[PDB]
Amino acid sequence: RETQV
Amino acid sequence: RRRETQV
Amino acid sequence: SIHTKLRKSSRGFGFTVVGGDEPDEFLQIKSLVLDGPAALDGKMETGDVIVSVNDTCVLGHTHAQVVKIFQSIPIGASVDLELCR
Amino acid sequence: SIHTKLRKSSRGFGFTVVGGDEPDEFLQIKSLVLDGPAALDGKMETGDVIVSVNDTCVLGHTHAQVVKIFQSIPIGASVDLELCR
Repeated sequence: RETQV
Repeated sequence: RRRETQV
Repeated sequence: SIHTKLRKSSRGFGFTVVGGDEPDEFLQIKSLVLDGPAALDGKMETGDVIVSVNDTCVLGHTHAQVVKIFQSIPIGASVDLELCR
Repeated sequence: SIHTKLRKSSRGFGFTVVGGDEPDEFLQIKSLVLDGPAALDGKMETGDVIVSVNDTCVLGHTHAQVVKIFQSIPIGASVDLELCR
């Protein structure tokens, strides 16, 4: 679950 | 109803 | 962001909390007590999420830890709350 | 509790987020991107919990719901964030 925005 | 604690 | 300060009475701060059943879930104000400090103060409201207590971030603490820090406040001492709604 | 404002670039805001499993779980900052908006602003830190984005509280929102809020900001526009340490 690590999303780069 | 989930746990509800008064403080 | 809502900021208040409540004085600790023998009857408590005048509010109930829910949530924090696991370290990943945040806590919320479930109810306000009639003629209690939270209610005469009028800034907190049901569904408000508790962000910090006396400058300590409580997002990540269990329902049990948070109750402990609230009951750990001596009668007459006050608490600084930061809530999100 | 910390308050920053970041400008949206084609390359994003310069930070990554973890958490937001269920709608009663909270989201956190995992990493800051080298010389991206967030890192250059110098206020955000890894581990910081996201409380709100532009006046609106995200604590009751899922991980995709909050990612959709950041991705739906046009380039050049800026978001206001409140985070807690």
